[PDB]
Amino acid sequence: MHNVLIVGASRGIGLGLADAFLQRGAQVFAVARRPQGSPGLQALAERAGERLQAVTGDLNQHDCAERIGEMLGERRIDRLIVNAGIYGPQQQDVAEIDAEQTAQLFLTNAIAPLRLARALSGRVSRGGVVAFMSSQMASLALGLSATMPLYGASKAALNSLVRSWEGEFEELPFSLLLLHPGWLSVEESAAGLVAAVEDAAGVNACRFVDYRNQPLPW
Amino acid sequence: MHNVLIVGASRGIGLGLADAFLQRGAQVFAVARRPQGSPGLQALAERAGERLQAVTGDLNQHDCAERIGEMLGERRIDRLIVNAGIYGPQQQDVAEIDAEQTAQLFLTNAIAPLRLARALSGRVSRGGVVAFMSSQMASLALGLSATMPLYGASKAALNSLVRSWEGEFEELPFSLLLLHPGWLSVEESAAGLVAAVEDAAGVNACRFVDYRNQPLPW
Ligand code: NA
Ligand code: NA
Repeated sequence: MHNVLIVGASRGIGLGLADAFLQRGAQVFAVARRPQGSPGLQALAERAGERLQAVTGDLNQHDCAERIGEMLGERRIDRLIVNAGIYGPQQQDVAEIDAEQTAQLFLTNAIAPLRLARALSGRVSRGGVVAFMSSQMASLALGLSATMPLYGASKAALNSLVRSWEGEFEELPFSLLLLHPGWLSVEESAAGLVAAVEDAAGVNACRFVDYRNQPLPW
Repeated sequence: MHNVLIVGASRGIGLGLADAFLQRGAQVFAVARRPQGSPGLQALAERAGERLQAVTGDLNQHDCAERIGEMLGERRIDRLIVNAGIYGPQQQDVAEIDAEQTAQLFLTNAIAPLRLARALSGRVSRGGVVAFMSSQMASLALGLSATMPLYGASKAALNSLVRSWEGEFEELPFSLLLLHPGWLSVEESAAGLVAAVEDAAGVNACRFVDYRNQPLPW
């Protein structure tokens, strides 16, 4: 029984990831801003009982790792998954975006995910996996982000920070994944990403992969 | 006689680029926050006479394209070079950076450069070149940004936005360059980048290159 921490597990792929890991026999620690006000998560929690724990926690708060920390207690994290991404302004227009919006977009999509993962890094199992929800829109080589440039740039920044983190170690103590979930049901996506996550266990590599475990170019 | 616009031309590579293009026989329009308080630019201006025009202009202001616009008049831009770039916080620490700092770093290094270039795009000659000062630190493949992750991420975001812009056209109307200046004197770097810029003229390609016109991987 591996311990899996999902930050952003209230709805969508996050909730799907929690279900997919539960089905693989993991102990799952689900973090969300308002866990009680997600009917999906609550119902998932009440099926399988103690094996899914809901935790209040906002990635954007500076006390987030501490709240997760005291809650975990002594147990180590085998799989850490940071799923907290926003689109940015609807218009995705560089001419219209203000400072507040810029701060929010890059804090939420890039900076805060690294802040959390670094704070918890000491508690992740050696040969475990730390994975971040990214996007194919982050890929410079693919250059597919014309219709949502600000979103794609926020995710390129995420990818950059994660590659930079890998650059700090002589050898990685765990794997660093950047995940493209696809756009395809939530269940198909989640099942695939879990497979991709589990494939990286014990390899201690930095990879950018989709829900099929295919390498995306940077 | 080609018209060359350099945004950020008071000091460093910017000033070097202005000199390098002047020596190749161009009409050069230099923009800077404080043109009068740069002894280099003033002395460069006085040597070339009318062939170098200094203009007050801050890339981060929303009226910047308008000020450049009225000043150019009807003249088309053959080469547009956006030379902006700040380091970000000294500590380069995701755990310490606030909203103000985040806004400033991504506005300055990524968003404002695209805002300006897009606003002036209509006035760039077809088969001309729009170039942005980037960094080898933007390269995910090279992964050299461990010691300055926020800087590198800001530049990866720049690269992303430029690739996204390329993605809007069926075929590019001009070249989109991302330049690594290579830290080597200002004159050697500037001469090389000018060669790289001029090599892209008439090709209408998106390229990430250094001062030797060598491709950097994304
Ligand atoms: Na926003
Ligand atoms: Na420095």
